[PDB]
Amino acid sequence: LSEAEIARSSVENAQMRFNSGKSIIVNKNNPAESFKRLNRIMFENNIPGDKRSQRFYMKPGKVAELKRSQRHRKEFMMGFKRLIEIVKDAKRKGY
Amino acid sequence: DGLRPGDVVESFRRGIPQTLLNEMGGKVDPAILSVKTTQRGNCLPISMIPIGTIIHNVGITPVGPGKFCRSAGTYARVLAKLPEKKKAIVRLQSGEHR
Amino acid sequence: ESQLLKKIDKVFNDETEEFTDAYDVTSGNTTLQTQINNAI
Amino acid sequence: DSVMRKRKKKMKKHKLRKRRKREKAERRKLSQ
Amino acid sequence: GHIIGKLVDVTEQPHANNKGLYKTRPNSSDKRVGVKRLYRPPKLTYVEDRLRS
Amino acid sequence: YKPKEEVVKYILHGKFTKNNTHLTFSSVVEDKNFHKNKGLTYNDTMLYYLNLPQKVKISLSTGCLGFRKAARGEYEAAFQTSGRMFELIKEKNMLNKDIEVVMDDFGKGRAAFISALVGKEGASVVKKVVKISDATKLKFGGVRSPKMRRL
Amino acid sequence: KYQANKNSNRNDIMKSGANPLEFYARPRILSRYVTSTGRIQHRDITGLSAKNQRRLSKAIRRCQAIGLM
Amino acid sequence: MLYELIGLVRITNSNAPKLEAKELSSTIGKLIIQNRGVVRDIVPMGIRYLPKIMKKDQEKHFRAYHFLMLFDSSAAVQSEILRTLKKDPRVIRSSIVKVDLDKQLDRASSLHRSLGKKSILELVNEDYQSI
Amino acid sequence: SGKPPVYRLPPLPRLKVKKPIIRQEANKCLVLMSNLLQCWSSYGHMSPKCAGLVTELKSCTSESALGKRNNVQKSNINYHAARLYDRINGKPHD
Amino acid sequence: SSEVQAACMTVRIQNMANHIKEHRKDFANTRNLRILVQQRQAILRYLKRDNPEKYYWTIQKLGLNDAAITDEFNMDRRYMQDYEFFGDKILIRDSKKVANQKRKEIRKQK
RNA sequence: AUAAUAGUAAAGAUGAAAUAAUAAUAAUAAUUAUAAGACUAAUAUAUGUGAAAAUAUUAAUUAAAUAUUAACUGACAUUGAGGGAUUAAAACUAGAGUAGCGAAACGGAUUCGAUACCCGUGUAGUUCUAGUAGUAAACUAUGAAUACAAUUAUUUAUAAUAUAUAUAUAAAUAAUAAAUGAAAAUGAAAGUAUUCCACCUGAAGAGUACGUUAGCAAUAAUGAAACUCAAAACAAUAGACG
Ligand SMILES: [Mg+2]
Ligand SMILES: [Mg+2]
Ligand SMILES: [Mg+2]
Ligand SMILES: [Mg+2]
Ligand SMILES: [Mg+2]
Ligand SMILES: [Mg+2]
Ligand SMILES: [Mg+2]
Ligand SMILES: [Mg+2]
Ligand SMILES: [Mg+2]
Ligand SMILES: [Mg+2]
Ligand SMILES: [Mg+2]
Ligand SMILES: [Mg+2]
Ligand SMILES: [Mg+2]
Ligand SMILES: [Mg+2]
Ligand SMILES: [Mg+2]
Ligand SMILES: [Mg+2]
Ligand SMILES: [Mg+2]
Ligand SMILES: [Mg+2]
Ligand SMILES: [Mg+2]
Ligand SMILES: [Mg+2]
Ligand SMILES: [Mg+2]
Ligand SMILES: [Mg+2]
Ligand SMILES: [Mg+2]
Ligand SMILES: [Mg+2]
Ligand SMILES: [Mg+2]
Repeated sequence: LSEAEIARSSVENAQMRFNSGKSIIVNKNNPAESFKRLNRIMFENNIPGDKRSQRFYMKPGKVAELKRSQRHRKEFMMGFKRLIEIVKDAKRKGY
Repeated sequence: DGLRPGDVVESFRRGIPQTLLNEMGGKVDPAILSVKTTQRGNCLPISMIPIGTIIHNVGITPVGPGKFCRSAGTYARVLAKLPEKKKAIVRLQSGEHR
Repeated sequence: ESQLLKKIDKVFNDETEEFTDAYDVTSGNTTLQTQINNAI
Repeated sequence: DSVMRKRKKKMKKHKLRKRRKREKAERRKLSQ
Repeated sequence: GHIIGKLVDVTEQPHANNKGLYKTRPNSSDKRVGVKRLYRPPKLTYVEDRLRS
Repeated sequence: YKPKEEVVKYILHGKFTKNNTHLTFSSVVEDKNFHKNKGLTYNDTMLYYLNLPQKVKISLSTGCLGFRKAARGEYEAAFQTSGRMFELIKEKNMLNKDIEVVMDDFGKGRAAFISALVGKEGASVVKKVVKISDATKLKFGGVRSPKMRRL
Repeated sequence: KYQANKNSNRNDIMKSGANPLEFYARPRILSRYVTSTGRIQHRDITGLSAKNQRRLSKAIRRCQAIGLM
Repeated sequence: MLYELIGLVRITNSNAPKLEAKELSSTIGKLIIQNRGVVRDIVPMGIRYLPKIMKKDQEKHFRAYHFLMLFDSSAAVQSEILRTLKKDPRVIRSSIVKVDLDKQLDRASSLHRSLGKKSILELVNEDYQSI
Repeated sequence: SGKPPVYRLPPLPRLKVKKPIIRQEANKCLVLMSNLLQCWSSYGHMSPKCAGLVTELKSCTSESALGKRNNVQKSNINYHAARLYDRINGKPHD
Repeated sequence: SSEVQAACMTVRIQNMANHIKEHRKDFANTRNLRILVQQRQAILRYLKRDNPEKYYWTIQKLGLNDAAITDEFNMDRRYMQDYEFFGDKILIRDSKKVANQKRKEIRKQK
């Protein structure tokens, strides 16, 4: 009927309202999968690689050159995957 | 620095004037004192000056005149306020927090 | 000013609906029917 | 040009820079 | 049976178009040359295909 | 009215750099008499709950276990330190309340840490952990990190 | 292997034709195109048109500016 | 120029979240409506939480009452309305944004054109037809 | 509708994979060990049930440590790629 | 027609010259202003070559003379100095030219 | 960086240690409070825009920019010596600021030596306002414009035939035919032609000396001759070497 009493019933809600997206609950039975998926979600955000690159400074020209090199490598690999798929299909079809 | 003939300045050492006192509903309630609290030219007690403001003509005692940072181009910065001890830390142009 | 007071009162009345956008509403036509009415 | 003539020009520019650095006093004296 | 190499002159159409504007001068399309269309292989189409689909 | 503090949760922080490993154990403290007394508004109590005060209990690095100088950034030294934390937690027996494990940058001791945590030594401390997070911190803007290392 | 994500395709209103920049005031709609920490997904993952993606990025960056994200 | 502002008005009175939102809206609407300005639409987005704690006017606010205002005014008037909004401690975050009027004079708020309805006329027509 | 576009490659000297991942199967004599270790950890070292797994290890180890190893094939995807790259690449005529 | 073109870009010139006065630092806009002014010169030179009566009628209506259309104009910093586009000197004469002008200040009895 | 709470004996760097900071408050690490300078994460391709230099945290004011149609005008166009404006980083002149990085300097390292590569402290600089100067591998090492020439694939924009995305036209990119080329290669051009501007005539001397011009200065522009020589240079081929 006053303040600070209804608050205790809402503090938990307030807490999960502010979440960074890194919150993870580990399974009681086995912890291996919890860390394993935490490891994977570290990679999917690339915070390992970017932190590694963040320790030293690189010239704007060099970062642009590196960014272009990586993009081409990714594009080339995807094109190679495509051609590999088509050759596998053609092999199956009898060609 | 920017005072020119035509601008209006006021002093609030006695305290908030009557005009604002009868305008408390539209003056103090919205806390639009900040409009006049941090304005160039007017003089306030350090109690009402927000932390970080650049100030001059700084006194030492409540019933005393300004004594510090009166020379050409001089300024001082208010750092902290201690209501319990009735003292305020005022960074001073020589660089000595007093 | 009168319109401002009335509209603000209507909008901010607790009874008046609010769209918190928590969920996606499942549920145009009236505009097209009105257009066909005023065109035919 | 290639890096051959680029190297040659670099050395000539460097030598000219050093020569003009050493003769700073004489330049100042002659130009008042 | 469409004809390739025919350009409808402005004089040919005196009547207003669908939007009621009379065409009095050739437009950007008429300026351009269409040799490629003459040498392009024709695109064969039959009404029967729509029904078959 | 009268400060009545108490412990609710425990936090274990693991920092792992290229040359050292730092493990810190702290305990979350809060006061329930705080909200019993009036004079505080709604935002006060949420500010208080949202930011839980903490006090450090056990703080050690790999230098505390006989590793000196170069050997402070290797797999084995981190492993022993992680195990040391667990047995310290065990001897302190703070397992009473669950532990939240935050994480920090890699170095080489992260692998040692999670191995000891999931190892048989820590097989009996995992039971008091529910939530795990990573705080490996990054820089959206810039502070002009040092130059290359022309090694 | 051929598992497609056409469920998204039918449910991403962003590719339906709607202007992304309009949705800057609805955090949730953009919330499904940000990763756990808010990083904007690359064009490959989102799969939108170049113009739609660029407008979506502007919308989310703006939405961050007003502070809804 | 048609303008559209997102307001994030602080709520110290948790009992009356609309109260200080009501007062702030009345004040700045007053400022705009005497100032050769027309208010187009005001509608609230509700009591929602800030994504991260923001420390404004000596308070680490966690939640604010988000509300909408669509109005027309001159560039000078709107700039100074923004100035009043920033300086005032009753609002912790604000951001105006214009709406292009070169194609259509009547344009609804972002949250409405996000939906199927595209203009105020559509809103009223739907209201009348459904009721 | 607007699916991601297809990216081709410039003409290449050849199409091949460095170290193709050819299918292979474990001996399962190591798997037998893994199961036996699990039984030892849970039931107890050389526990009765583990004894059955113990005998399985004995059978898989008696003749070879990794048991009989066979079914060691190689992937000929490089052969097919080199065989029909000249046709599948879609290069412009001469 | 040339006169209508000149009048239209005259309005544009006035407006965006006012902008340039307001924003001294912008340089791309200054480039557009110079280009547009030169365009007005070119069309008016044609108008002279075709219909002189309209030429003089329109240039006197806008506020320009035959001089300000035929001569080369480059929006030089000397133009902004002379005609007080901003109010302060931008170019600086060297003591050679300055002293040359100083000496040239004969103040002859005449 | 400062302060507080707890909390220990070590912390920081390196291939490894010391230079600088620890049980003199008592660090390092963790959690909080305050100030400051700088920068801008995915998006992301600098895509794209811009005359170039440049340009991606958000909102606003001003100016410019695209395609189609209608009308208008009437060869009013292209190039452009001289000239004018803008021009990265460094540099200089006043005034604010200086968190982090960091010429120089001083120390610690490796080496026989190390005037360096590695480590510490780190002044100028790096930041904002007003300026000076007008230089770069300022590069697509490729001036602008016009007419034309055979294909393919992917994106972007326009047009209603539609029934609910097939059909034609423009631009960019990528691979080519012909052509060109010393070849590597270019492939709306480095092809077929036309017009205008800038520049080249062996190497070294030398973009040096002298003169002049301009700058606060560092310097920028212009710019020779004497002595010597039968050299000098690019593409590609085959080895040897790493
Ligand atoms: Mg050359
Ligand atoms: Mg000289
Ligand atoms: Mg002398
Ligand atoms: Mg190491
Ligand atoms: Mg012209
Ligand atoms: Mg610390
Ligand atoms: Mg970015
Ligand atoms: Mg481009
Ligand atoms: Mg160009
Ligand atoms: Mg004629
Ligand atoms: Mg020209
Ligand atoms: Mg010239
Ligand atoms: Mg740059
Ligand atoms: Mg200075
Ligand atoms: Mg440093
Ligand atoms: Mg150093
Ligand atoms: Mg200049
Ligand atoms: Mg040059
Ligand atoms: Mg050929
Ligand atoms: Mg030729
Ligand atoms: Mg040639
Ligand atoms: Mg020179
Ligand atoms: Mg000889
Ligand atoms: Mg060669
Ligand atoms: Mg060999």
